[PDB]
Amino acid sequence: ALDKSIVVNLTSRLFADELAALQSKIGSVLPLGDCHRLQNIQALGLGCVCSRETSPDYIQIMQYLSKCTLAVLEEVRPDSLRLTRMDPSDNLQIKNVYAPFFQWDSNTQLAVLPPLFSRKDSTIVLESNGFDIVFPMVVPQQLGHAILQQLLVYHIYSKISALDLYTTNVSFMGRTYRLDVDNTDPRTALRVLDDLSMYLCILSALVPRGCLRLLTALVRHDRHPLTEVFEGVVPDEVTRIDLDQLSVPDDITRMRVMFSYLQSLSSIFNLGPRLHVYAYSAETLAASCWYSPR
Amino acid sequence: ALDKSIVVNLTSRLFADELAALQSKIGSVLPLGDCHRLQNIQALGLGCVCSRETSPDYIQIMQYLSKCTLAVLEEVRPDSLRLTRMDPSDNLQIKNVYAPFFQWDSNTQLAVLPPLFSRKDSTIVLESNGFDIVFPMVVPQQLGHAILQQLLVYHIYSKISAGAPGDVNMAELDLYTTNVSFMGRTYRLDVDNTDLRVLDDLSMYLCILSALVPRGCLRLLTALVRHDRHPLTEVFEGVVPDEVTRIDLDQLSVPDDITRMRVMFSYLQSLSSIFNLGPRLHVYAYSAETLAASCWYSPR
Amino acid sequence: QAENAARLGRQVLGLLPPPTHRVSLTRGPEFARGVRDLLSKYAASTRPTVGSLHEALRQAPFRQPTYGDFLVYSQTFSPQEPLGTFLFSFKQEDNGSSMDMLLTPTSLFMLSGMEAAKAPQTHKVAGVWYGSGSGLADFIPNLSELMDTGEFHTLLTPVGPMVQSVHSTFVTKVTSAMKGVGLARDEPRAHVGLTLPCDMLVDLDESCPMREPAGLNVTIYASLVYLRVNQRPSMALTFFQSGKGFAEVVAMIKDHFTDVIRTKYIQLRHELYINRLVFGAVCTLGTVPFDSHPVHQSLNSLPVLVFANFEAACGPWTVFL
Amino acid sequence: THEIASLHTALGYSSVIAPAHVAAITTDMGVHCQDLFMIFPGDAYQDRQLHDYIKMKAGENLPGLSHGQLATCEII
Amino acid sequence: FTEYAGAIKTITSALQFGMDALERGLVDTVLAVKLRHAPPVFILKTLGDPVYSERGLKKAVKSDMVSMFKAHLIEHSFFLDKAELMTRGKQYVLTMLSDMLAAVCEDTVFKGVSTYTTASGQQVAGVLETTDSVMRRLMNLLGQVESAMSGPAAYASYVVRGANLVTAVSYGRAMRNFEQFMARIVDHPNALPSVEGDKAALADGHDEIQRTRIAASLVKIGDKFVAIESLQRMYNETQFPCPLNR
Amino acid sequence: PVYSERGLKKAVKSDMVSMFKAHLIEHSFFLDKAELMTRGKQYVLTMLS
Amino acid sequence: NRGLYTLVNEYSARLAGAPATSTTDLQYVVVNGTDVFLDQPCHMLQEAY
Amino acid sequence: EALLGVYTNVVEFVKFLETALAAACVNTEFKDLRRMIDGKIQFKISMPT
Repeated sequence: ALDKSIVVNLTSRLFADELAALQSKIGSVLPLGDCHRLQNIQALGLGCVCSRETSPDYIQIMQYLSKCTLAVLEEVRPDSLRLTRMDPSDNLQIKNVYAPFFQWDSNTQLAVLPPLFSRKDSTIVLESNGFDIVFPMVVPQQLGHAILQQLLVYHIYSKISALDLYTTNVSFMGRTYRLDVDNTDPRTALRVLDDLSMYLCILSALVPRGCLRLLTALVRHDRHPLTEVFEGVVPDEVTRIDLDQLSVPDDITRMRVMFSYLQSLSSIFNLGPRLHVYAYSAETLAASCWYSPR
Repeated sequence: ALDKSIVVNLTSRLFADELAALQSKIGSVLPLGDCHRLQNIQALGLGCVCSRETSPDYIQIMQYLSKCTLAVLEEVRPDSLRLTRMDPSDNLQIKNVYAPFFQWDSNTQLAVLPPLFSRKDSTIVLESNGFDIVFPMVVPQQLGHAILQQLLVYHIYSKISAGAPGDVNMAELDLYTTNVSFMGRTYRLDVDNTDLRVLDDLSMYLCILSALVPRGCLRLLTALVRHDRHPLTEVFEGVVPDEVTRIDLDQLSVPDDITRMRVMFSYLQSLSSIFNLGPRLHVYAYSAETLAASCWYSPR
Repeated sequence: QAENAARLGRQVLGLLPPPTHRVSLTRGPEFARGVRDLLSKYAASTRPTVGSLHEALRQAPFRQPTYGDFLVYSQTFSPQEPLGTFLFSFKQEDNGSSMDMLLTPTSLFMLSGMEAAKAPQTHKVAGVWYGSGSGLADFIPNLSELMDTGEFHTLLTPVGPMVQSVHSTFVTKVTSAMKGVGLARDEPRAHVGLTLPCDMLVDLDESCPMREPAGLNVTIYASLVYLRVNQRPSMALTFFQSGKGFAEVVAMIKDHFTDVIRTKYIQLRHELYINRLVFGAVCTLGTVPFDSHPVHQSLNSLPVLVFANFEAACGPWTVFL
Repeated sequence: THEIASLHTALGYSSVIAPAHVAAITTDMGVHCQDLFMIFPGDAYQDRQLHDYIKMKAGENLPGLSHGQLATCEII
Repeated sequence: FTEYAGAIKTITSALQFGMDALERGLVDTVLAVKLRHAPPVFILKTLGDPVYSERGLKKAVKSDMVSMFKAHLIEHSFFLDKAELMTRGKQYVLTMLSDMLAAVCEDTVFKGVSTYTTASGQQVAGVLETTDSVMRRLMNLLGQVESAMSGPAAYASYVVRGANLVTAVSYGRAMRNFEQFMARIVDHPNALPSVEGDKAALADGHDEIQRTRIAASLVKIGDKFVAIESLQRMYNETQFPCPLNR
Repeated sequence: PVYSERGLKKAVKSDMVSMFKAHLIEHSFFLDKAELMTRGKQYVLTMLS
Repeated sequence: NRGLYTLVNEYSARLAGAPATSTTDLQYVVVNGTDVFLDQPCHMLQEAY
Repeated sequence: EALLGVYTNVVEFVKFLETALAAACVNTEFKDLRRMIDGKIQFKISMPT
């Protein structure tokens, strides 16, 4: 049948320092540019788009990540790096050594993200060859979304400033985290926001009137656990739109268009290629999964 | 080369009455929580997530179906059921026994949706094990993106009539929602308004958007003035209503507005995916007298 | 005469799905000898030959597509085609016992009715396969109203390329392909690729370079745009070839159709109909492998691209704007 | 594929290359000078009407070249 | 039949192409190993003379060498091109190419080993390489006296058989000739290393290789016999650039 | 083949034209140039070989 | 700055900083180290002629 | 009209061992080279005074 193997030639013998970090991460996922057996080291890193002196733009880096093929390491010999390949759709072992550690189980779902917490921890530099190698981060799909949710909010509220506890902290059950923003190029993260101004004001035009009248009946006295956003007071805008009388066949045409544009919001909140894990071992930290196509 | 077969064993023998209901649907598509061949009863329905004692859900089922593996009945032998495994992009055969009866045609796209109708149409209760198996609601995609919509509108006006009688006419509400037109044909669905607790979560989410979206998009327009503005956003200022543009954003403070905008996006991606992407499959041939449709399953 | 029947003893027992790997435990570790295609590194010698590697070539992957059999009026499907065109199954209501309606992209250009300068090549060619546009408009009377409320992208199910078509006077049989590489009927051991007219295809990745990564995959996308010309609703179908992934091309298609968004939405400062807001849809016509060269052709002229090793994998219609 | 282990036995240097025979000059020794407008495009004068004037007085543009592959000069 | 047997010819000619595109890989990478360790003449020549390094590399001695790296590059570079315009001519090349020859450190462990030999038992010193344009120049100025050499017909084996495999599996090392290494320590101790006895252990099986008849070009330079090979035929039949052209 | 081993780029063709000029001016009517040189027969032989 | 024996070993195998392109219209810097064979004796000697 | 011949190149392979380049090398056939990690050669130099 099909083989999958990439062995990487390298022009200098690696030091014992940098080999100890590579021996630590023997099971890891890093993307690379071309589909061949032999390969130069300048394609193995994710740092062809994310270098130090270049200001990184994590949306464009994540935009970069869906293009490339993904690969898993097998051995780290002191001359040649040896990797295995991931093709849709193939079952394969994957092992998480990833440093901001989360816990998985059987029947979980994953995604691949650029490093958004600690670049210095998740990237090792190679002083022997002069080229650095950048590792992406694998995240379950709930936090896979919820970090991108915060980074889109952040570029909204850095432009208005032309403080940090509300904008830079990704929330999760049990833990809070710090996003890495010191030097970010907003221009590729703002074109996504440029399309968000397109979808969101169209959705403000076709608003169902009955579903506005539902909140005027709800949030004044009927208090629920998931309506604490409004804090018990109606917004001033919602009283203005509900002056019209209700009729069913107006909203039937509206709610289908409300339905059809939420089909489009998949395309702007996309992750990378997804990973549907069926079996995960706990104490071994190995797993098994099939790589999804883009 | 590869072998696939899913054989579920039981603890107690079946009754003679319950065997005729499983022989009624000898072809179907069950969900199945595990990939291995030997398995216990508690996963092969929707009884693992949805039950009578628990509150009925829509979204936690729709989170479950895309994560779950599908399987097809081949032969029912007491007590050991015999399912067949579904593969990514595999050709197999389906008989279409689902209550109520929607008509299948070839070259339609099958969309697996959770059952939101009455109990006796959906499930078959196994009295020997005391566990409920639940067959999913297999509906073509254009119906499945429309059979949900008119009911979800109907659930909203049920909440308005229970709070205030004068705003909703029942004859206006019933005639426009429970009658569904598709393929030139009509379908009068079972309303079950005898007491729709399935769609209460979606009735919460779409409304919380509908107040926060026009509050949201005003701040997102004014914050993005550039010399490098994308030129299509100049056009869409004419689309927003004029009443929307007259919000005084000074009333909500900055610590309130960060909570709103994170609430703004976090519902959007959780609500978009549960309309969009479930286990969805194609059918290339159909025969009405045999009621057998050859299919093939496309994951994601 | 049984020698002819002995041929079917060879070919049918030679061409089967591979059986399930099931060996009883009392035989022992013989089952490891029954695993050959998972072995993927064959030994080489100083002078290797076919007799050294005839076992190596014998294991091959299992590839068999699923065909579609359509019974079409001979008026709608034009009787001569280049045997690799793309198709569509339009569906309104089962009125007959078995009659089906199929749309080539040259035919859907005729139901559209757009201006000549949008596609300056196919307008001459699609004007001679058919009449003035009323030969096909008689079957769908709702082509004015299917464009207003925007239901036309919900009624097309993309099928794939042709394989075979036996033509009669009134009824034309069409054998289409799904799931991948359709086997060519007339030429043995050949494979039918997907052919598009050069006018309808719009490439997406094109650079000076002024670097993009390689891959194994590039995905042809279908598009279909609702617009208005001469104050009359009409559609516009374009194709795309890109391997950028779905998160980029939706933003890239918006830059291609910028002017079409602008010239329409000047109208709705006056009249705002919620039925009019729906604009376009994008399907996924299946993957193409990387670095296959699309080869130009010429037919009658009409330049037609071709894609070797095409495989089809249909997707939903998602409404972009 | 085929893999090679190659070592160097000699302590001292065992291989000596040399310039032997001149064949061609490709540099062409042209007196074109390098344009610093291209290297540092961001830095510009305060009056943007005047910076478009000095740029007019200095200046892919060549479709052909006769004597050879042209070479840049500097100014110190 | 002629479609079948015309198909077995194609796949062999695709696969004879497979092996013989890998034998070019040897001649590429071996020549690529040499050029990584090949400094030019003007750097190495003044390091060849020991008369400056007798006093040590002091602060002043490094500076005086630098003026001789400078002066040798200005004059004697492109040495074959200057020879056409000099009155001396043929002697000037013959001195300078021999001055290249004596600058090479020939210190090799295998120097006593019997290896590639000429006719009549004389000894090959080394191999120079040119391009095709320079090869006809040096062939005119210098005679090709033998045009024949002997050499090894096959490679030599090295297998990890025997007690090498015990240390390979259990430990992580593989001894070079463990049976030759074992008898020196425990079986035949306290013997000083004698060259005429060590050479049989230093031969490492490069003796007992069957000799053969190799066709190549030779030349006579002083006391040393040099072989001349220009590799453009293995590079310009495949239309790749040559690494000799710098 | 040492000249066009890269492919006939725009930098190679001008090197190949500038040698058309320098060979037509210097070495043409080579049997007429050899009637006055000091070397003589070497100039004919290294032209004709 | 290091010892000259190390600089001889580094002269052949390490294509040093800021090289010039070949066979292309203007003097660009080459970043693709797969092909270019240039040897520049201008760093070790620190001169200009 | 007529075919007058089908003329085809034949690639004569050139073994590395039968080049005269291989006098500059020592060639040993080594069976399992993927198994080896590192090779190592040790010199001992005595220097009398």
